[PDB]
Amino acid sequence: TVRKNQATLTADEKRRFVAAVLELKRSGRYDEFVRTHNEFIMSDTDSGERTGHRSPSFLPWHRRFLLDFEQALQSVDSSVTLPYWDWSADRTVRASLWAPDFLGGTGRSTDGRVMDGPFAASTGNWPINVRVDSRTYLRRSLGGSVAELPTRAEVESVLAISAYDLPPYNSASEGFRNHLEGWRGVNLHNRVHVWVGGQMATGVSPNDPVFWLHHAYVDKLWAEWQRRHPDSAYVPTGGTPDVVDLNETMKPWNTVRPADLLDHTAYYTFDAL
Amino acid sequence: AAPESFDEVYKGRRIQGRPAGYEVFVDGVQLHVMRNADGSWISVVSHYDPVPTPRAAARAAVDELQGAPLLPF
Ligand SMILES: [O-][O-]
Ligand SMILES: [Cu+2]
Ligand SMILES: [Cu+2]
Repeated sequence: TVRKNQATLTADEKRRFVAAVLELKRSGRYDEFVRTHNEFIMSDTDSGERTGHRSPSFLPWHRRFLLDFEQALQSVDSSVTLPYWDWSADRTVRASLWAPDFLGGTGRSTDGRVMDGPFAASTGNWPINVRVDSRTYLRRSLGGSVAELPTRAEVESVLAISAYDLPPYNSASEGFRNHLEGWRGVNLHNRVHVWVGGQMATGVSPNDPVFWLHHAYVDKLWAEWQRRHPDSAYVPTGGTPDVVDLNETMKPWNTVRPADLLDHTAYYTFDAL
Repeated sequence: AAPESFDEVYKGRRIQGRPAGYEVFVDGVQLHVMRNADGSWISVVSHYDPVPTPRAAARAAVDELQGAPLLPF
């Protein structure tokens, strides 16, 4: 399994990825990923139990969530793997990512509605069902709510942080995980959600297929961090209330721990790391 | 200490907030909101974008909705 930069996919690979995503939507499986993510972001809190966000397990949780989604794609077309979006490089609305043969573009200004590409509401193939905003069409406002995506120099400054995470292991933490997540510092992952807008800015953000490509690149940045800091590792390592320690299992699966997910190469490699 | 309650019409929509740890409503429909450790707030329709107060989060939700009804969580 090789996860490839979206910018590098062949026309055949884009066609096959889109058709697999549309089939998971048609079959009803896709919307349960959206529901699971919203359930965790509504329950993950800074002073209580926190697993999928604002906590050290943000990274292994999303790694396993993406693995579940990739396996579901492979059950439809075994050649498909999740691509990643390097938003530091492909940083404008002209990026091929946003072309009509791939994810389609930004939404129109009046109501945010995406008007082209395979996920446009007009196709009939991308109903927004799991939602809080009652509107049922995919929406985006690229660069509307924040003007720029992170740059490579900004990503580099976060990659250079030696500690994986630090007490109090939440949105106030210093350390790599919270700087990558974005609640402190120059802000990488959260800012990308805000920059896409529409459903990507909400707890039902997997409603936009770009969710997976964003989180596949976040996941790659974890892998790069590890290679920069072979001497540093996941923390905490035991006995921490409300936080998933290294060898503790994680909801909702219950049968996997951060320890099982640190080495991505048991599951996939990157085109280049 | 929780923030004070509020009630106003913002861009044509009634927004209300009250301590509960805090609840917000948009035209009577409850909106999930959450407080961050640094005292900022987010809502479920702006859950990656901290703002300073629960009223700011309710206003961000009205801005997000562009007139649409909120559905309950
Ligand atoms: O991660 O949303
Ligand atoms: Cu929340
Ligand atoms: Cu999220």
